[PDB]
Amino acid sequence: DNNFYSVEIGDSTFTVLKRYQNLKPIGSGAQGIVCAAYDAILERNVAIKKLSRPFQNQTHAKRAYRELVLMKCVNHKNIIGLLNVFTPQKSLEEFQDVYIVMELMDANLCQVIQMELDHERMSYLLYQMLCGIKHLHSAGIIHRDLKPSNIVVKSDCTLKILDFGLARTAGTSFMMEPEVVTRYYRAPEVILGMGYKENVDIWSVGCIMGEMVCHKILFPGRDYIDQWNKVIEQLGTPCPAFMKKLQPTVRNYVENRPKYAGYSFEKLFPDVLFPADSEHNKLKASQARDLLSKMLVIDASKRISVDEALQHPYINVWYDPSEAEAPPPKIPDKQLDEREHTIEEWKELIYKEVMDLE
Amino acid sequence: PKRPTTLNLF
Ligand SMILES: CCCCN(Cc1ccc(-c2ccccc2-c2nn[nH]n2)cc1)c1nc(C)cc(C)n1
Repeated sequence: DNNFYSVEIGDSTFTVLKRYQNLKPIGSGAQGIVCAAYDAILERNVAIKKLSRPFQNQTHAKRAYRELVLMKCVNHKNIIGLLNVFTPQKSLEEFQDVYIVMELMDANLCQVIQMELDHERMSYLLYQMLCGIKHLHSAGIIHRDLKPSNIVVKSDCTLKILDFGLARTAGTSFMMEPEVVTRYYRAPEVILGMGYKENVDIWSVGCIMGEMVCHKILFPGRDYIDQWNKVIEQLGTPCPAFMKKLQPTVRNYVENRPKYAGYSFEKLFPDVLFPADSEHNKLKASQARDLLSKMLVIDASKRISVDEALQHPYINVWYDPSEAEAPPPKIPDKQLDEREHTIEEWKELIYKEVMDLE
Repeated sequence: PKRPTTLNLF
């Protein structure tokens, strides 16, 4: 009975500080079990995430470390706030788990996808979402796992991005356990194994906004490969200038696919599905559809960027330099340490981080 | 156009 008690959260066993009370699970993901909680010292509910297996491998390790570093160095009104982080193990030798405590919002975008919105709320939610992503991109940091359950909102219409384990700098798209990223939101470049730059996130934004308008997942898709069938059936078979960029092995498969003309953005997104129109020229379904048509673009070199997305008539009515141009986050260099160390050496960096972060 | 301050999530 020291400073931590434990509890049976569903299937796992959270061993946590006494200031955290009530627990109750709320999210079981590919990178951690998260619970709601009441923090007596702070007197407001909080969210606790046990990093599920931080060391069964170099891949989980660097993902854990990155979440840690990032949750500490990247602050913005649209980025989940890091409240506390600790471990109930007493020595680097005993060291085994990591607990991340952060802000608890009211709901998921999955929840927002289940309601009718008006042009102000929809336009505004996207703007906040783009301001958060823009903050990451200003540091060259790409999210890579943007989806409806990683975007959270409060009852006062505020939004924060969350989850940075998969976050990292541009380059090759070859990731381990790609099963970690939900497929309905994988960008063409992630699917076909091409390279990826910051606007790979904008394709997710597009998938998401599309789901908000339609309420049904945009590119369903029964498996990793069928995901591609779904995109081209809706968007059209890409041009030859883009096939020429594919890896020899992949390019050949892509060229043997059936040819699709794709559908127009108004068959794809008829007005009825967009918020009711008023007499305004910005917050109009056509401006919103125009923005979609600039994100749901396969060839990523013709896709819109986060800056052009904040400039767009449909989003721009809320533009405020303080949010959209906030000075960039700065990271110590620990991330610049994108080097591969051994499971042990990882245990080392992690333990440190946790200690000097508690 | 003022920023919305409420969202019925219920
Ligand atoms: C529609 C297409 C589905 C195919 N597909 C994608 C894919 C893309 C690139 C390569 C590749 C090949 C040769 C040299 C390098 C790389 C490479 N990888 N990352 N960068 N370059 C291998 C597979 C795929 N991926 C996964 C993960 C599970 C399945 C079932 N299919």
